[PDB]
Amino acid sequence: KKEKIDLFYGALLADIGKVIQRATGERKKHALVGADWFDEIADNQVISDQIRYHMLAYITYIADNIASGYTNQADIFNVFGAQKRYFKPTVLNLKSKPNFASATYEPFSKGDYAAIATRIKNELAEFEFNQVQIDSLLNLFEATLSFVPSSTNTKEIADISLADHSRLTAAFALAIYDYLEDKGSAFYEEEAFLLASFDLSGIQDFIYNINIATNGAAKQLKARSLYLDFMSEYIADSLLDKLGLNRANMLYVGGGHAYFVLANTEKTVETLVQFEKDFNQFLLANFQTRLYVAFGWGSFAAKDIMNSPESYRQVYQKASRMISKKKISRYDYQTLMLLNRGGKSSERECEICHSVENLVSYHDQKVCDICRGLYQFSKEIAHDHFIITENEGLPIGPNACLKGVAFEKLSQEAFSRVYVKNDYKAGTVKATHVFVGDYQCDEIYNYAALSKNENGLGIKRLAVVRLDVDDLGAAFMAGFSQQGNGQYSTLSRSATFSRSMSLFFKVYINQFASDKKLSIIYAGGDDVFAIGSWQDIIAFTVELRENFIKWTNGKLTLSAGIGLFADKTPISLMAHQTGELEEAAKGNEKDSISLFSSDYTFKFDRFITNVYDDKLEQIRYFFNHQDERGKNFIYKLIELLRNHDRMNMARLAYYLTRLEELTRETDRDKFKTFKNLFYSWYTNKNDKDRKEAELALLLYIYEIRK
Amino acid sequence: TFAKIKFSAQIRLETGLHIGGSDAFAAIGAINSPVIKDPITNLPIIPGSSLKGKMRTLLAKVYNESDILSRLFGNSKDKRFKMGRLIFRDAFLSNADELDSLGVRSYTEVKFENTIDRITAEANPRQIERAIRNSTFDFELIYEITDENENQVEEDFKVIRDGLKLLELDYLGGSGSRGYGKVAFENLKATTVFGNYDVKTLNELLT
Amino acid sequence: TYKLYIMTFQNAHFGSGTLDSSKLTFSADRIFSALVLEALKMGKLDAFLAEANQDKFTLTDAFPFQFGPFLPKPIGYPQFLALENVDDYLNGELFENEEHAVIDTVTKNQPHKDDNLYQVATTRFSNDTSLYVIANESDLLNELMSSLQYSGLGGKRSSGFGRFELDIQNIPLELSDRLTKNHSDKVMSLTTALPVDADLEEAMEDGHYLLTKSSGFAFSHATNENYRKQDLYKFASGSTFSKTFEGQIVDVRPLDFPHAVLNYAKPLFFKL
Repeated sequence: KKEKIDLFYGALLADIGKVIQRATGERKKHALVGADWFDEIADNQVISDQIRYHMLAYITYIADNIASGYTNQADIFNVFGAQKRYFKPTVLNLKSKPNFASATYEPFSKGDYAAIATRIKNELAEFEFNQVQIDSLLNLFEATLSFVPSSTNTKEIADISLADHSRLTAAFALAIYDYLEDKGSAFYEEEAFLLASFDLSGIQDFIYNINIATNGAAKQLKARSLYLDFMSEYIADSLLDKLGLNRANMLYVGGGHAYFVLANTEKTVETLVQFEKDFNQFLLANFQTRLYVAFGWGSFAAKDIMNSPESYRQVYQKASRMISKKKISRYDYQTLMLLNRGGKSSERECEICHSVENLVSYHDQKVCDICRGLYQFSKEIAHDHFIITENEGLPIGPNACLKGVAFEKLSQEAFSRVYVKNDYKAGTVKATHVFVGDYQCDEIYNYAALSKNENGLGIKRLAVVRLDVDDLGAAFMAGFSQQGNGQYSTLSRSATFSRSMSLFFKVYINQFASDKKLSIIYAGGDDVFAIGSWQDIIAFTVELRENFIKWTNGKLTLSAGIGLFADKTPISLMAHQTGELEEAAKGNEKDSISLFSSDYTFKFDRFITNVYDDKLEQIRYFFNHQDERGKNFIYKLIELLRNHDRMNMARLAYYLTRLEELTRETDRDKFKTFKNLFYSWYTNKNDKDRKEAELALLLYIYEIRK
Repeated sequence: TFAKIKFSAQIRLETGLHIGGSDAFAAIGAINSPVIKDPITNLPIIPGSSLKGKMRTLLAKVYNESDILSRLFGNSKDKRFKMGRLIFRDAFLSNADELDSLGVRSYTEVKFENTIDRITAEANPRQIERAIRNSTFDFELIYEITDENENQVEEDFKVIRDGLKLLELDYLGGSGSRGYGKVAFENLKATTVFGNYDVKTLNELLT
Repeated sequence: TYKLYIMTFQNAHFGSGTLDSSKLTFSADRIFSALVLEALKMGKLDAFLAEANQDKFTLTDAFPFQFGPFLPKPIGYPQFLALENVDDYLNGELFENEEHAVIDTVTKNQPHKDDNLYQVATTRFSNDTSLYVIANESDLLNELMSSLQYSGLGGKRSSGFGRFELDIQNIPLELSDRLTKNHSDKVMSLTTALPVDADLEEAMEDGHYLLTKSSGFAFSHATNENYRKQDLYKFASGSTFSKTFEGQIVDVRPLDFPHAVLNYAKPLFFKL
């Protein structure tokens, strides 16, 4: 395995002299630059000797040729429906401002690369090349050598980062090493690689099995979604470390899904089937078919992926059809006879899981094993490090558990799982990064009382967002094959896409709420669920969507549903009447921010530019520079906007003209411009301005309520 | 023998029913607290749980300290009396055409209410939706004769009618301590369905 | 096998494992346990079980009935299908599910109590949709289901749910020709069945099913205590197979119990 880890480091730290050449402007080959700088930086013979000759070194040569398949790194979003940007080469900081790649950032930077090269010279010189030290050498390698271009000399669209390029060279190098250890440039036609995957069926059903009479409801939703996140990440890491591999043999772990780049070897198939059966017997022992993990793998070759429009969809369909067959054909005849033949004489039940294994109560009536473990984990969620201990409580694996330790020692562990601290800020020996969207402000019984501005103006409500991207899985299928001759849908670019959608909605959604008095319960791109105070919820959705269209170049825009709810109405009733609104928001052309009710479903374009900053700002400018017309006038304007036949246009004409002659004649002209505005957008024939005025006056009355 | 004798009434409204709702959204100038309705018909409903619990709290003041409430409305414990022999049903607003022939626009009305503070004397208006007056709903109630019932059939009919003379004196519905209930049971008869029983003396008793 | 019934509900709760969630069909051991609880009273269940243990007794879960009988989606070989559409679905273009029932959910109450808010979902059927068990025409079953007319099916049933009107009809052809129970080719269980054990090993290999877990209490008159059933995993109403199997009536009594808890899972099949 010492040859294998030397192969790993000489594949991943290969082409690190591209940064060392971009910094300080050298002339010779980046392989020689990286290997000389590496021999000056640390002590490793074989790793330096295969950073030298990669253009064990032959495995790195073939892997670099596979994972290949002056300007900055451009984007990911030059490849969708056409509308071209570039990134300023920076460091991913998980508590900082996001790097929105503006279109004018094409520049020979050369000053950021000094900081990058000195940081790699700093935190990699005094460094041990063991097997456990690969994780930081991925994780720190994401902090620095992301946002830098992979290969900029060619006139190919350099959407691929140097981090993702180098981790895929590591991936194909380990996979080639396993396949050539099975056997002992015609390698491209040989089917060596094996795009594995799984699917955890039951994620959106395991989270939302809560009742209207749950004792603590939203802590359960946060703890359950984080628990299934750590379960899919432990399935990924447990397959990769049960097998002779590691992480970076992996593309993402976002939903229940995770795409690996394992090898054929005639032994990954049998350990895949064995790990599937072992983990599903675990899920039978602790969940009783509430959720099920199905592994599917499509074998492919090196020349198959480089062709690329017609073949990557073919191997993705091959790996997904086996998942579909295993999702239909569930079990294998021994487990099911063990399931049916029971002699249980149960009398009590878990009030949440409806399961009967071992039931010691945590509250008034009764609770399960796993639900008491989630009652523990919902308090341990506020810590920073999540250790994988054997038999410590709240299990995520067969010989494993999981608990939120408060950065301590004298505890057994296997993996540490940092989540909101950076890619390297407080890393231990066995710490890997998790992306978690768990901003937390004051507790949820205070979001309905902190709606007031401490000036007594604000309605005591409590709003809930359920926003999501319009079509994620359609973009995974054919988001990148829209331009060209169906090209550009490679492994690397879909991996960079799903990282940047798992980096956006989980890291940067905290910095879109680093204020704002709301508690993002779970956020993953497939869905976001954010409960908070309504003035700050609406600003949260507006800020998130405007930053998300500053991201993505205006493609893939999202669709929100905001529901207002009173004091202490239960979160089971609250998360369902808001799912109705965000499926009514998906009930038009592309997207909508469906506000308060099942109507009021405005498109985001004829919202923020048109309601939240145009009409409400003119309503606010009228009723705050003026004294005699009050809430009675706004109430009758809302009533006339809500009824609205043609006769109400006549009654509104009479009403506004009749009140115009009832002002002070120093306030007549300000009222007259407001009269002309309201009568213009009451009778505007677009049909949209009436609805926008009605919601804008709703918002102004919700502001000024005492 | 076995029987299932059903009761029948047009249950008439003498004031307006407010029942129910799941509190969707206030909608600044619209109905706070709308009445419960049928999702297909969009007509007011008197749901069967609302009749069942209401006339078993009316009989828990007459027939209390009990066996006779327990065998007529079930009990979660008490192995004999689970689904105790009374099978309610929702009520379905029969005379809709009559309400469009007497002439009315909607089948529900909006009652305007308020609440005047004892100190400030500041109002606080409400818009409660009521199911309008002189509407009839279809009430049917299955009572279930078995052999253990055939011990004690007739004293379960001096309760049911006694449980229908009390909905005519209590309100059956939402905020009915101030109007809002006042239901009546016109054309109250009984008949036998699936089994075979004699409801001659019962139908003379239902007067 | 020979006579499709018709249940026209207009209000029904059908369980799904909670009270907060209801389902528009009801998974044949519910109607069979309804018949057993209807033949326990008017005491007749000895006749109904000596009938029911026979191979003449077939029974089948509900599928919608909108001017004609529906069948499930057969799982595999590219949500419900009318019988006219099943051959076109085995070619398969688009048969997007129309509305049969709207599943409402209403918050209820127990006034002046301390934890008193429960929420009942309800399948409200769309003024023509019925549910149609397929069973063997027999007079004992007609006396049983003509009183399940007035006892109800499924959910709360004493708060006004699940109560129907029975409208017994002959089976329309091309649906009577494909009810087989002993076939040897590509077949579909339109019940929720549970095979005999060696027959179950025969069943698992190329059977495209769901599992769906029938469970979750015993209704009795002999405990004064509610005991959980034996939590029977079964197959689905979709559930294509090859080489038609033979099911059970799985006694799921909560162990050391006075009587049996039967849980009808034996299949009537559909050829394709």
